Amino acid sequence: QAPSGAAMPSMPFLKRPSKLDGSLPGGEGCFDPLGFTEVFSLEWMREAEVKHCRVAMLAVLGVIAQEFGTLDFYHAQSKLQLSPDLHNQFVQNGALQQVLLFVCAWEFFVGLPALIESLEGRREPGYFGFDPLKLGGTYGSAQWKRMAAGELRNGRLAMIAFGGFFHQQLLTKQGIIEQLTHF
Amino acid sequence: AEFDPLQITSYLPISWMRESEVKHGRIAMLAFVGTLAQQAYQFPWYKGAPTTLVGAHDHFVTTALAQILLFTSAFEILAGVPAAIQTVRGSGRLPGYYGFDPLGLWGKDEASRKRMELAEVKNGRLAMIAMLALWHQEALSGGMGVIEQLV
Amino acid sequence: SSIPVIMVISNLLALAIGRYAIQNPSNETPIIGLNLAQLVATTSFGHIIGVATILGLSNMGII
Amino acid sequence: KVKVVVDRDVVATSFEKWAKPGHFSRSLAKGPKTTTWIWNLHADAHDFDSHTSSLEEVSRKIFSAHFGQLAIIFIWLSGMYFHGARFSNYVAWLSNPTGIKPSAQVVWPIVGQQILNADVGGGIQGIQITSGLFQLWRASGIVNELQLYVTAIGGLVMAGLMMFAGWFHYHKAAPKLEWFQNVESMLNHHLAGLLGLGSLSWAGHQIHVSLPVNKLLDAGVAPSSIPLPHEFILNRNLMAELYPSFQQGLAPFFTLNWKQYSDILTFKGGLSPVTGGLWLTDVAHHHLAIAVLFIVAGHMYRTNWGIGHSMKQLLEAHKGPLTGEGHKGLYEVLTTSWHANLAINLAMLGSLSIIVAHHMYSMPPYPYLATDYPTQLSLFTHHMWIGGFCIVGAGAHAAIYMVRDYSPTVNYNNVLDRMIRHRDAIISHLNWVCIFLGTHSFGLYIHNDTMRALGRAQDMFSDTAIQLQPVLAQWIQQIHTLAPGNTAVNALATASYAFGADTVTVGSKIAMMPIKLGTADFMVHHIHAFTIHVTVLILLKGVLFARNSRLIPDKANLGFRFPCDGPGRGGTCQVSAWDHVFLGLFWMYNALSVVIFHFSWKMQSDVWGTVSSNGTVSHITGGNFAQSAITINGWLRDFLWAQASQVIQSYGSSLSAYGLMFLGAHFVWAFSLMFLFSGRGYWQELIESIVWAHNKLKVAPSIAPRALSITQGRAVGVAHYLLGGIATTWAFFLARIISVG
Amino acid sequence: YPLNPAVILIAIIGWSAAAAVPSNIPVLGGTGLTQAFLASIQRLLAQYPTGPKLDDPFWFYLVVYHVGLFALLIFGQIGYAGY
Amino acid sequence: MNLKKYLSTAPVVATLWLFLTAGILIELNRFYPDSLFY
Ligand code: CLA
Ligand code: CLA
Ligand code: CLA
Ligand code: CLA
Ligand SMILES: CC1=C(C/C=C(\C)CCC[C@H](C)CCC[C@H](C)CCCC(C)C)C(=O)c2ccccc2C1=O
Ligand code: SF4
Repeated sequence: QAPSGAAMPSMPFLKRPSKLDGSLPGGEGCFDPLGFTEVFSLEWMREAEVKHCRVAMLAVLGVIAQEFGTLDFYHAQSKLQLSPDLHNQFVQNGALQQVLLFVCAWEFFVGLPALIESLEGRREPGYFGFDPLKLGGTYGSAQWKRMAAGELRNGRLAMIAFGGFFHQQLLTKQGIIEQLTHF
Repeated sequence: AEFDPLQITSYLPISWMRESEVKHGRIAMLAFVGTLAQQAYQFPWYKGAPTTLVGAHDHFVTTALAQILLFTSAFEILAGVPAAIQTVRGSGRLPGYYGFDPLGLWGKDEASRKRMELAEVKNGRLAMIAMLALWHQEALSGGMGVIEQLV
Repeated sequence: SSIPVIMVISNLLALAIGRYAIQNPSNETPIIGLNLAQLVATTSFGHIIGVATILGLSNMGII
Repeated sequence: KVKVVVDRDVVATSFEKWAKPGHFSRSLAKGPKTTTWIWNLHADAHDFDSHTSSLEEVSRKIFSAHFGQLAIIFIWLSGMYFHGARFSNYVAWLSNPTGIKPSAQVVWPIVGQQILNADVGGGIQGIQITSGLFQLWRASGIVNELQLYVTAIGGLVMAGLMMFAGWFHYHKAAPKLEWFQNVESMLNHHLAGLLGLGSLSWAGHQIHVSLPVNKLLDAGVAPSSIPLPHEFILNRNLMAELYPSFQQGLAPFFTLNWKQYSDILTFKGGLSPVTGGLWLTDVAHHHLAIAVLFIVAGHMYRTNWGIGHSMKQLLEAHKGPLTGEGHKGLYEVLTTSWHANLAINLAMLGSLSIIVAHHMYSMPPYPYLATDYPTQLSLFTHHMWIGGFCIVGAGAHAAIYMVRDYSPTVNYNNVLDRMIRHRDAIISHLNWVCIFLGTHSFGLYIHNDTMRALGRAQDMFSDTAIQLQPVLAQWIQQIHTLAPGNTAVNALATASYAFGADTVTVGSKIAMMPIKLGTADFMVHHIHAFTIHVTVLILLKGVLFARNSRLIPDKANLGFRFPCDGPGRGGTCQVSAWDHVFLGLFWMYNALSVVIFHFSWKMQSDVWGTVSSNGTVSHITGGNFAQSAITINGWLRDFLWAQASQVIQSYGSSLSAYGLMFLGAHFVWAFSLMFLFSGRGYWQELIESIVWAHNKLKVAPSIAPRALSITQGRAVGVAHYLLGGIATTWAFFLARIISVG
Repeated sequence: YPLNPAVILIAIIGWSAAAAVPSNIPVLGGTGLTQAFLASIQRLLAQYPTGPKLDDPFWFYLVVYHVGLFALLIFGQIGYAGY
Repeated sequence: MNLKKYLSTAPVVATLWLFLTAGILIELNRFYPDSLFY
């Protein structure tokens, strides 16, 4: 039966959001049931999603990499990477103090100018034109869209995955790899 | 409406009511075969469960039904709420339609579809009546099973 | 035993009161002759009257 | 009939108008040529019915501005919870409520201000708080900083949601005028939905969280050892141990066997001997009974289903032979004027704040509130001031209604019209009553000062000479003392120990005891009657003569707020309704100052203090009220002079901020007199000479300096007078009571 | 205004009969309000010079009677005058 | 550009400049406390 006009591909019973037309790389579904895009800037939301994607992806890989092996001079007492115990240690070491400085530097001198450009409509959200190896191709190609769609799908998975990582480690008090091996 | 002596359709819109009836029916239909299933067969994970509508509920309230509530509530918040609000406001969606038909069991044309649509509701209503009866019977038989009810 | 009896009477009286009390009754209902909105209104009044009477007689050691 | 109808995307979200100061006004949008413009921008910013003639556009601004107010309240509440969580001795205070001083403000070490970090106990140094937050949080069952943190975060999320909703209902989905005019619907929802379900859901918290947590705290269980609130909900056996009725569950509710909940829902009256607070089983039952009342009350008004009352029909029905057309028109008045509604709503909310002040000291609702004298004094005083300001506001908006919104067509031979038609009779009689009350109330003090000064103590109005016993108040105290088991058969104890019966102590400190009324109490009550009648005279005169008098027959044309109609007709300074509000503020300040002084002294003299092992009551000021409070000299000497000792000796102590604020507040008060006693003509001429000097050095501004408007001079004057006067008392009170209490 | 002083005749008998219902027990007796109030004046006019104290329940029987009588007679005026 | 015009309005620039000024004076008294002379 379906609704009268254009229906949301991801949820065929709900009407398609006005702004989400299915054209965006990782937005074929036009998935916005709660209707955030109806009230909020899409360029803002897209910048946030892609930012969260990239932070989450590094963080999920970071946990796995740090679990397998940590550096010697960083005397890591906790084997739980998403514990308060470990976080607190590398705040006191000044390791997280250092990366906070350059993250804050990036966000103020790059991220905030980049966001403002996107709100004015002079930048695609997430674009810093960073492709040294050219594993995307020309900016706006079918290859670029496949990688852009790939970035979000990998990022969205990492975002959720990091939820699983943190919460499971908080109950079990075991490593993510340690949990997989032992039940 | 054909049978509406109280004239509830005069106060709440039929689209909303027919969403509720079909929603209730689908819950009642899974609940009826669910009660026969759990009273017949038990999973290896639980083993020592009551297998009684009241007892099984009270047993699985903190764990299994809490998880069911969480993911059932999730669906209602994301799909159920915008669906129900869009129907009454006038989206043109049939009440009950969540576009769930992996197979081709609905039918073709209109006659066969509306028969299958009527079939769902009347199967829903009978399962709805059934589930009320099973609680009354289990309550006033000293916690007797649905199959154990037949002497 | 006395609780259901008083409650049915209080609901039936509120229903009878309702036919005269409510401005423009329905008279398009088989037996009661009130619409659903008015039935809920009268039964609501019958509940308040019923609960209050029951608690009145319970406090006086009559039921 | 009752329907949701909104306009969509009605106002674009742009910073354009932020960069255009005074965009909202046709007069201001052109920008400044003089400094008067800068003041006008601020004075007019929220006068929405001056910006536009559209009632719809006014209504939509109001609704959205209201969300702004709730957002700010949520930031403030969140702040209070976060300061509790992060910078307080609350957790330590739970383990020693009588010994530890509540503190939730820590100052930074800079320029020696860390002296203000007082030795409050509970392993912190900070400012002692008097807001009663700890007593509130203890009553709510909060035992740890996580619960306070999560409430603070919750508060910020509610602040965010209020901001979104304010933005949303102005810019995206603005309701139409006909939405706002659904007064019947609004009242059903606010009665049943806001107050009814608020009280029902709060009663829920009390029965499930407050009751079990406080029962275990009162038994002396360590707050860390108390089960978390959800354990009382999950494990019913835990709850059944504390309140056995929880064995029977909800079966006794649906079956009307309500006596089974006698453990959780009580009518004990009086106070906990442990905490000196109201029994939480009384409070839970109160909130259940109120909830039902409000849910039932909110079924009164007709909406979409025929049943219910037309408020129009109700008003028009209440017509008698002495009052013409009666309440005809008032439905139209109250559905077409925001100011009319704000007038009523401020009168009642203000009057409510005052009732709250009286009820909260006398029936101390929170555990360890009664014997936290700083909190008791602070809460009474605070809620008195908020009440006073609101009542004067009611006068302002009643008068704004009369100037801007009143029509003779709507109000034709109705109670409002008929009041205007005998304003001379009303104001002449109230004037008379003010002179009668003033002479026979204040005159008794002056008589007494004179007789005492002349060595004629036997000629005084006093308990030991010419007695003025408040026999009616004394008689009512007796009736309320005799109530339990008699006219309140199921009440175990008095509503309040203020009326009679026992002295409640927590440790050695008096929570509450009978407040005996004598000649001093009779006299000060007639001062209160006096100061309230005069305030009413000023504000009511403002309303009834807002539109015209024999002096100014066209006053409505000059508006609500205007300085005068010139020096002619003998001089017409301060004829405007606004100027009546201005004068009303001073009298409200006068009236309420005497109320909070009456409170402070009476409580210190006759209520608050210590009870020894022998069981002899020693009050803070040792019963000096009865013989000292019957002369002005006694108020000057035994109250102001004697009790100011703490604030003026505060330098070099943790209370030194009160000493500084005491002087600072005196300064601001005195500074106010410059504005109140002078006129802008002097100031504009002075500025001319100063402007000359700037012109000489080629540094005169293009925005020409102006003296404040005549009205702004008055506004600045009364604002500094009130700020200075109130802040002086604040510093006096807090220094006094934190020291001796 | 029709007046009709017979409003006062109904106001007395109407309130007095309604107030003469038997109550529970305390600071009243169980007889009623009127039976207590008419008993209170009997033992007070017996000592005609020396009036009542604040402790005496006569003052309560006075107020609750009169605040009930004034209520019943004021609502008596509106009824007869405005049918 | 309109937001920057707003941030250039008298009360915003006064607030920010006096905040900065207060910060400098506060921080000077934090690091050089009790300076009664040069
Ligand atoms: C974490 C931040 C984040 C943000 C800012 C976005 C933002 C966006 N998403 Mg993405 N998305 C995310 C995470 C996020 N997403 C994750 C983890 C997944 C995997 C499920 C997706 C899967 C997804 C799909 C398939 C699509 C989008 C699309 C979009 C765009 C339009 C919809 C929208 O406005 O969402 C706004 C989202 C937020 C403001 C974040 C959610 C905030 C809520 C309040 C969090 C808590 C809710 C609740 C408690 C969750 C649990 C409930 C229950 C299920 C247990 C917008 C740019 C659409 C698009 O056009 O892509 C280009 C689209 O088709 N998203
Ligand atoms: C988030 C971005 C945003 C933007 C860009 C706009 C933009 C606009 N708003 Mg909207 N609005 C918003 C959010 C926003 N609004 C929110 C969150 C609300 C709910 C409060 C509203 C409710 C609203 C109303 C009711 C009105 C507008 C109006 C307007 C227009 C004029 C605003 C102006 O001059 O304000 C500049 C004003 C300020 C920056 C002052 C804001 C004061 C805030 C709210 C409170 C301050 C806190 C506290 C009192 C501070 C005390 C500090 C101490 C020193 C004393 C402009 C198109 C007005 C209009 O006329 O449109 C046609 C109008 O009447 N808005
Ligand atoms: C149950 C229905 C309901 C409730 C709870 C309210 C509550 C409120 N309305 Mg009213 N309103 C209603 C129906 C309701 N309204 C209807 C039908 C109309 C049209 C006839 C109006 C028209 C109206 C106007 C024109 C105005 C209000 C305003 C208000 C606020 C008054 C100030 C106050 O007391 O803050 C108390 C604050 C709180 C209790 C905290 C915030 C509560 C939020 C809004 C949610 C509450 C309801 C929600 C269902 C709670 C969920 C519970 C959760 C456990 C699931 C208050 C929040 C005034 C206002 O301030 O608007 C912003 C205002 O100007 N209302
Ligand atoms: C101590 C300061 C002071 C005093 C004594 C007064 C006195 C009065 N004010 Mg004023 N008022 C004051 C400060 C004061 N005000 C200030 C600072 C403001 C600016 C905000 C005002 C603004 C103001 C307004 C707007 C109004 C008043 C009104 C009143 C009158 C109230 C009625 C009344 O009680 O009259 C009786 C007189 C007194 C209580 C004063 C002393 C009485 C003595 C003790 C008894 C009589 C003595 C005897 C006759 C003397 C004979 C001696 C002689 C032979 C030598 C009263 C005359 C109101 C009014 O006029 O009401 C009708 C009124 O509307 N005042
Ligand atoms: C003192 C006085 C004045 C003079 C006061 C004036 C003109 C107000 C003074 C303005 C103050 C000082 C603010 C101006 C400051 C500028 C905005 C510059 C700020 C600079 C930095 C702090 C940002 C009147 O104009 C007046 C009018 C009517 C009755 C009584 C009086 C009255 O008593
Ligand atoms: S003194 Fe001032 S207020 Fe009075 S008439 Fe003259 S201008 Fe008007």
